[PDB]
Amino acid sequence: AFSAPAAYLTHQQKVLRLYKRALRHLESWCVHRDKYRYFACLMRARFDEHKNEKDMVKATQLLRQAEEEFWYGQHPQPYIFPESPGGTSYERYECYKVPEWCLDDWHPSEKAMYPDYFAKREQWKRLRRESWEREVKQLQEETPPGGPRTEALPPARKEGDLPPLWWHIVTRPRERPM
Amino acid sequence: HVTKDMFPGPYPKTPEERAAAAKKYNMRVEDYEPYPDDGMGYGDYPKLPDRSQQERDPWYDWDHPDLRLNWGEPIHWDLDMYIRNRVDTSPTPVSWNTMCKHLFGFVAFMLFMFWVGEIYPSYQPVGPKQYPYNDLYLERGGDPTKEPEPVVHYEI
Amino acid sequence: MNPFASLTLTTLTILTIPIMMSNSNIYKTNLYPNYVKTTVSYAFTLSLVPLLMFMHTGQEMIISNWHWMTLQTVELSLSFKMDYFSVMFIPVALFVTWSIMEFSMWYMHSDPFINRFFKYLLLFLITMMILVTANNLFQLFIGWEGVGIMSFLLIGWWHGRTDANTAALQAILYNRIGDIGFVLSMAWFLTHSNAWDLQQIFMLNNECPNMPLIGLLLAAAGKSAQFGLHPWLPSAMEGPTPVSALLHSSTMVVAGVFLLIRFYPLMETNKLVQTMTLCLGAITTLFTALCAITQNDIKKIVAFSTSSQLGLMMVTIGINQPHLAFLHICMHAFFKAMLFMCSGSIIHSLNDEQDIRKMGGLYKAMPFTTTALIIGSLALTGMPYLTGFYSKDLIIEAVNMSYTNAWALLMTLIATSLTAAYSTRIIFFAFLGKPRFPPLVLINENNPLLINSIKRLLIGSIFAGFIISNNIPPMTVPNTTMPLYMKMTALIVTIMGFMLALELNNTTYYLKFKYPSQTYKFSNMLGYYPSIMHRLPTYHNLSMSQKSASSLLDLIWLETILPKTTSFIQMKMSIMVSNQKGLIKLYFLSFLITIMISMTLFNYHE
Amino acid sequence: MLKIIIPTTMLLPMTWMSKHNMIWINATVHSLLISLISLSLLNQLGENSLNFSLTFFSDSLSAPLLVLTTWLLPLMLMASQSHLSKETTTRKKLYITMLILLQLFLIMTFTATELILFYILFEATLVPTLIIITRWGNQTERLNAGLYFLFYTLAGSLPLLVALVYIQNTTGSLNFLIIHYWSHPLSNSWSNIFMWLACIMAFMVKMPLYGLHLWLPKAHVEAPIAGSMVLAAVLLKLGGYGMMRITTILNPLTNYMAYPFLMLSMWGMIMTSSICLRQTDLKSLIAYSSVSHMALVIVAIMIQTPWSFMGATALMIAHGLTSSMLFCLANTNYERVHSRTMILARGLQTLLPLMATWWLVASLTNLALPPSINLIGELFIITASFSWSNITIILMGMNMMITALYSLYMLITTQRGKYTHHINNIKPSFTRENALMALHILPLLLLTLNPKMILGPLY
Amino acid sequence: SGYTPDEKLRLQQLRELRRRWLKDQELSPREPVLPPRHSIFAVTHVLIPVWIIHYYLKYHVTAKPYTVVERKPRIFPGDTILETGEVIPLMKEFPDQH
Amino acid sequence: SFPKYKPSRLATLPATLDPAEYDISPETRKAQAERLAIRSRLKREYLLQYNDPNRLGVIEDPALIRWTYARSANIYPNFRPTPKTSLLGALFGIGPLFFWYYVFKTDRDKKEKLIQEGKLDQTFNISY
Ligand SMILES: CCCCCCCCCCCCCCCCC[C@@H](O)O[C@H](CO[C@H](O)CCCCCCCCCCCCCCC)COP(=O)(O)OCC[N+](C)(C)C
Ligand SMILES: CCCCCCCC/C=C/CCCCCCCC(=O)OC[C@H](COP(=O)(O)OCCN)OC(=O)CCCCCCC/C=C/CCCCCCCC
Ligand SMILES: CCCCCCCC/C=C\CCCCCCCC(=O)O[C@H](COC(=O)CCCCCCC/C=C/CCCCCCCC)COP(=O)(O)OCCN
Repeated sequence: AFSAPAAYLTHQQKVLRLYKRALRHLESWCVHRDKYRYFACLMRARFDEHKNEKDMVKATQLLRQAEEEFWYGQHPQPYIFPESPGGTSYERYECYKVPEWCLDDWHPSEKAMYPDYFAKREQWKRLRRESWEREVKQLQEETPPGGPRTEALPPARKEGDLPPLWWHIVTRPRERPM
Repeated sequence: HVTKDMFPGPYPKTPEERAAAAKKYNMRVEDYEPYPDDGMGYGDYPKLPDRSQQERDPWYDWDHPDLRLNWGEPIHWDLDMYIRNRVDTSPTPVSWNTMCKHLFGFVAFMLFMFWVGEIYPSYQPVGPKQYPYNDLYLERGGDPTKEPEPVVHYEI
Repeated sequence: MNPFASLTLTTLTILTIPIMMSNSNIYKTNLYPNYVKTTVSYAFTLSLVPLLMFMHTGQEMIISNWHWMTLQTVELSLSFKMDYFSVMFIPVALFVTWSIMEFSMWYMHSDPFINRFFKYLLLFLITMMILVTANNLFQLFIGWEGVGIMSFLLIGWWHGRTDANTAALQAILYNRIGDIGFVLSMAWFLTHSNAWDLQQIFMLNNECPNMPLIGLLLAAAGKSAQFGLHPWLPSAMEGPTPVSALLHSSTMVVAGVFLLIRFYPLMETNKLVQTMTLCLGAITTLFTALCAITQNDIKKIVAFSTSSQLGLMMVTIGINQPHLAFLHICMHAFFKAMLFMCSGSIIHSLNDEQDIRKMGGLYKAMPFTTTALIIGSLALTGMPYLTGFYSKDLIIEAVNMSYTNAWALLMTLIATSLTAAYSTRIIFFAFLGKPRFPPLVLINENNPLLINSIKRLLIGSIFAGFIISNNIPPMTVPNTTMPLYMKMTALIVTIMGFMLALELNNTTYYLKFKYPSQTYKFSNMLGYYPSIMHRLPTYHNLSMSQKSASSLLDLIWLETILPKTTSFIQMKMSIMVSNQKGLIKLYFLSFLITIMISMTLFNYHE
Repeated sequence: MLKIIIPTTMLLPMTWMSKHNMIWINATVHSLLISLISLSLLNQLGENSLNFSLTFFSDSLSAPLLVLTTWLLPLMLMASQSHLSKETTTRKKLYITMLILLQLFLIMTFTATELILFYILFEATLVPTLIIITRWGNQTERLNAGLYFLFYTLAGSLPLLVALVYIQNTTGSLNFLIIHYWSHPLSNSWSNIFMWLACIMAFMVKMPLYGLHLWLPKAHVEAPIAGSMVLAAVLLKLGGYGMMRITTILNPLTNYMAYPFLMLSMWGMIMTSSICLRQTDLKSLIAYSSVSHMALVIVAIMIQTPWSFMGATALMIAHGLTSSMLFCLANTNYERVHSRTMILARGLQTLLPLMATWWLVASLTNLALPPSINLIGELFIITASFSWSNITIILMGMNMMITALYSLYMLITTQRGKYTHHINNIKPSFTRENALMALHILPLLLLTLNPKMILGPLY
Repeated sequence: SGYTPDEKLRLQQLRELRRRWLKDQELSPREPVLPPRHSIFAVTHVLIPVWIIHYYLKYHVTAKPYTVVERKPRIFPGDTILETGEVIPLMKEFPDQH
Repeated sequence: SFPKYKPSRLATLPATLDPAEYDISPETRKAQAERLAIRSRLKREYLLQYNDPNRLGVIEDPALIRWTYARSANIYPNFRPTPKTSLLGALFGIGPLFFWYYVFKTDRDKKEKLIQEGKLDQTFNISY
């Protein structure tokens, strides 16, 4: 969610992700904590059995048949954390998230209430306006001629610089905005 | 600012036309394959894989998070069918053609058994209920001028 | 004038006053939910009086107060039927709504639109009262579609969540299919009986044909989520828990059953539709019960329980026991609303978690919720001298002793065992054992709103069966003579369900692991009905709607035949006519041709 | 009828002699006043129509249509003055003049006593509409749309002219009263078959009948907002009114000449409703919905029963109000984001709540929620069709479902979900837009209380 | 494994900025600067509406035929009519299977 | 070993069950890097306008415009009368019309000749 993805997953990343998925589905099957703990240790052991394999081909085939086993034996209804992409509360509070630019269309009578908040907002807007050009120039400096290669962004490097393209990351609404 | 050569055109047959088309849609020429050139009218537009929007990575940082789309990326011809309020093509635990067999078998078995139980009802070892006044002849619609046939019951 | 009519109409009238005050200053304050709750409680206590009048003298009435419009031989009037069904269902619904609104004042406290939520609940209650008291089919259709739209708006409460919008549109789609049959019934009744009111329909239909009854059956199947059109009720658990507790468990869902009960004089004259109703009900109760025993979400389990009980109501309509079916609707409201409120208190205490696999030992941590859910589970299973017992044990007795389809009877018994099993699963998983939830324990059920609402429905679930059963005239010739084994059939089946579910649940502590049976996968994925029926027809319809209707016909062939052909032909003829080289030799030569033709094929002809 | 007509004409020099900054105010005020005066034609005798004079008469069929026209003019003025702000004074006066001439032609057409005058005014409505579309249309495609709108209409209406003059030569009159009282059966001959077709096809293409409907998405989508409003609310109803009038001289031939048009209208009802499910343009969706509704009206008129005529009248009025409201709602968002694509702006309920309420109410009347008059008309037509044949319920039932589907689809796509992150120029709703929506909606709701007014002559 | 130097540094800078923004979303003690009977519910919500309805039913609705129809009251053997003072005789001397 | 999962149209093949992602060659990795680069260049172009302080309005997307144009206006220029196009057009265009004509004409003929026989149960049917 926060990190730039890479062009591909390594064998090691695939193996770790399969480890996590197998553990979570096993916990879904093994409801109770002790029984899950037992079978999770058995899983870790069966996983460690092929830990130090040097033949890449046989390691790949082990991973492949392990994925086939996981698919045949997965839980049809695994546990999902409530705010996770399948959870019962996944996007529950998206109707409460209002972008900050809406505050500029407020009537002056609405901004009469909350004077301090809006003064501090004018300060933030000044900051963004005075940082933008340095951000653009820095991004043009640090980027190869054939366009960027990944979605990674550089930090600030000078005295009063801000990390380029920061406004919509810093001014997110909230995750419980009301 | 979207000029004339930004727009879908006719089916490309020369490889240079295929290169221009793949670049116009922001694709690799190795990835870009148009629809077959029948007279359907698809033309220039690319034939993308037929996965749903539900199949995309929900943990990625999409420009349009609920649509799960990135700005400037080629859009599937059937996006509005796959918006994930709608047709889902996500892989299932049990195979299609196995879910179909089980569902059809369950329903056919239930219908067959209901027809059977219609042929072979359940009842109690009882005689038909008896009602006093010629089986309530005047009560169930009457016509009091036509002398019904005497329905008379006897004790037992 | 007799008080009976004034009070029955005032009961429904005062419910509209907080809606009128919606634009008023009270709405913008935090006093609005309490105000709506108080209004509903006053409406309940007022509706208690006509119930007393009926229970004393059997008073019934119809009120055609306002004439709306008249089409030549048909008169449409705002008319209210105030028979036994209306005066008995109004106080029950008002009581349940009062409890659920007091519960909502706590459950929905941090919602920023709690006032709108209360307004929406009230709108649903008004439309349900319209549905229930309607005397003609047009007013009943108004109430029908009104509760449909309030369901749509309340399921998609959190409108930023895509799954909520999907579930709301799904409810609308399934209901529309059901509506088709409703409209068919209306059209038949007008072109054959020349009326839409119940009175004229009863007089003129002594031998009711198949078509209007099959329309009514399609409508009831849609509204009550029967096996063809069932999947929308479990997916309607997307809405907030109070919506589920009132709209989808005890009140709106029984409308299809109530529609079939309103027309029982016509259905008792047709054995084919009775067989169809009984069979549809039997499959639905068994199937829903089967799906429920493997679900891990608590709201899904209770929703499948609701679908199963609706199927039972349909089977008791099928054996020609309309009054018995109505009694169950009243009985089931109490304890099913209470079950949903208990699940909601659990969910809120455990940080909005609904999976029972993360609910541990709450039997001690939530003592009052545990007591209430146990009593509701015992009422659901037909424990003797409880609200569930009068309604369900009589239904099983009547299904055992009637000339009925044998398969329907067997499925009903298996479903009666399934009910015990799912109830056992919830209690064993959610209240017994060791905690399985995160370590920051926020469990707290010490709020007077929650306690008072649940205690009110608890007293209901304990005593309402006895009181109601003893305070109404007998409309049913009671089964007094049956074999002892048959008499104990409901009890024997329930104990079997108890024991076997408890055995298979106790065997999950063992440190032994096996992969799932194919019957398990069938039960858990809901018979694969949503996996197939929600993908195949939708894909094919949307695909043909773009490829054939839109593109092949509008954009191509209808263009080709009329306008493009005209353009092409006129363009060709213009090019042929106008492209002359301007040489007089050629023009003059043609003039000679023309002159020769006229003096031969025109001058020789006179 | 002169009392309604002269003031409408007066509106013309009143707007040509007004100050540059008062044209909208003056036109709106006096349009509303004219609408109020017209409201007095709803008093109907019962047995017969009100015959003001030899040239004009009003009916119970006619009265609802006239009130809707006069009421639609001020709404069109409110909807226009936003996107016409940059325009010169003379061109603004010309636009208002086009709208006034259109209203004048429409009022006369509905009340003309005889067919030749009806034909002339019914055809005169083409010129201002074409000028509005092609001169003030936003897109390049407007020119093509104008040609489609003109040619489809004239190809139907010229055979009608020939048929009408022939009928007056054989009968001696085209006055509608004489036409009705001296009606005689149409024999079953090739001559009579082609007379029937020439009397029917113009009104069929105006409705539009499915398969002759291709002009409507073009013209309704490429027009400015007021052009679209008047094209959907009133101009489609010329076909229905004309057909209801003309089918009195066509019996008993209609009994079997109606079969292909009934088949086209029922199946194309299903077709256009399905098309609405896969539409990327928001105006295109509202246009096809109009087509689906008018197919229902065509069925009602072809089966020729009192219940079907009542349902057709009610559905015409209700559609006119609802379709205009939906077009105005779409235009507000278009004004914000300058694109017609439906998925461009999403989650607008978070940014504009009262406009979301207007959206919900318009979508609820579009799917004919009881007891709205949309459902009154649809239910009456469905009952008449059931009497005509019990198998029509399958088609009617299917249509009801697809309509609910695409109506709520439009609502959910535009109002729900999350807002597009990039668009930040969505300003609060203006008082003008909210008042325009309310002035569409309040009259529809008010009509439910007194259903008989929009029911028609058969009532 | 883990972040790169630039990744960690940028996350730290963005973190400081975001925490300052969240801190400054707080309200000061004055922010919402706003510019300048016991039985009353049962009488306006129950008593007034029942006055209007009972008036409406008693003098308007029941001023027309067949608008309020009550199913006729049950009569039993041994009952006494109120209007005529009739007495319906009792019911035929049961066989008395006590 | 275990029963196999076979994909279909409406339930596709999972990525971990795809033999293609376990048979990797250097050309595959170069293709993946090219795709990532294209995604990256597009992302930067979008974020430079998204974060711009002076930018007010709706960022215009040429991919969306291409989609709507291809779905509406580019369809007829790319149409050819083909055996497939013609047969499908005839079928989906006039088939249903004649089907429904046959159904309704048959039903109404039955009903009318039934009325001529004096046999329909039309009592109480005043409204039509
Ligand atoms: C895409 C949308 C376009 C708009 C739709 C327009 C619909 C127009 C269709 C007209 C409806 C029917 C027309 C005439 C009714 C019957 C037609 C004929 O086939 O019936 C038989 C007629 O017999 C034969 O069929 C003769 C007609 C065959 C020649 C016509 C060619 C039809 C081919 C289809 C071409 C498509 C026409 C539309 C162009 C777009 C009846 O037998 P008969 O009792 O003896 O004749 C009755 C007339 N009498 C009494 C004077 C004797
Ligand atoms: C009788 C007349 C009508 C009969 C039915 C004809 C076929 C109807 C086909 C409907 C086509 C509609 C296409 C557009 C729908 C919009 C897209 C859509 O809804 O997506 C599917 C959407 C999302 O899927 P979920 O699983 O809920 O997602 C959860 C996880 N995200 O789910 C749905 O709403 C699909 C609903 C389709 C229903 C089709 C099956 C119904 C069959 C009924 C036959 C039996 C009738 C009952 C008989 C009762 C006894 C008399
Ligand atoms: C935007 C597309 C709309 C297309 C509409 C086209 C169809 C219009 C209907 C037919 C048009 C011509 C009808 C003629 C006008 C009626 C006049 C009349 O009734 O006179 C008839 C004459 O009837 C004719 O002559 C008509 C013959 C047809 C000539 C023109 C053919 C044009 C194409 C005909 C088929 C198309 C009509 C339906 C197409 C609908 C659009 C798809 C009888 O008079 P007598 O000559 O005296 O006969 C008795 C004394 N012996």
